[PDB]
Amino acid sequence: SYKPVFVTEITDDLHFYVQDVETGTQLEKLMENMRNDIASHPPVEGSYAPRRGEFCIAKFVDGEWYRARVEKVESPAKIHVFYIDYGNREVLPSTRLGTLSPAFSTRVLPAQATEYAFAFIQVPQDDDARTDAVDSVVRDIQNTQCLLNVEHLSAGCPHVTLQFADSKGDVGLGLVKEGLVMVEVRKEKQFQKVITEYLNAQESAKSARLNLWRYGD
Amino acid sequence: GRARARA
Repeated sequence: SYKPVFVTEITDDLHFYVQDVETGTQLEKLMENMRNDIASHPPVEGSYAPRRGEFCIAKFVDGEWYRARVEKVESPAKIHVFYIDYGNREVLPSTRLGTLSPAFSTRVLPAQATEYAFAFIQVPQDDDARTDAVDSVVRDIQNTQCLLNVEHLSAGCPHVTLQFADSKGDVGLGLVKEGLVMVEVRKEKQFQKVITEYLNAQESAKSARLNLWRYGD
Repeated sequence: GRARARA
């Protein structure tokens, strides 16, 4: 069952964050109400005190306040935050931090960004190859609605397949077809048909001498 | 505004 998601951020190690489209209006409503509350209780007159693991509000580069979590306090001028509804990280001064009121907590609405990786593909170990794959994904899916299916859990993030909204083409499989990534095989019998399809695309990418396979194998 | 889901 492929669910609609909005892809927000692509990491340098080929992970990505998504928002669930089904809860997008709930997030927007929370953000409108939180920002109305911030306007009546300006952080400048509030004296929040940032600490690691503590939630906060953080003012992003669009001049709007968002929900965040403090990850590291380097100095008063350098507080490292993670925007819990988007997945991006930022270093900011204390002038751009405030209290997250309980009315807008993750108990009221869960963190809206979830981190995933692509199922059935290996992240390239070579830096330039990895950059090529990340750049392809950023161009094709960053800040777009896609369809997502969770395939398997791992010792890290869950691994998923993504489809383009329009064509319904499998995004990860596209990378394999382009020779941008290698296939990661698994043993589960329910993945055998899809892994078979990915390996077939990989062999065709090798024959076409694309990207990873430009000079042969 | 900021790119985000349009539910």
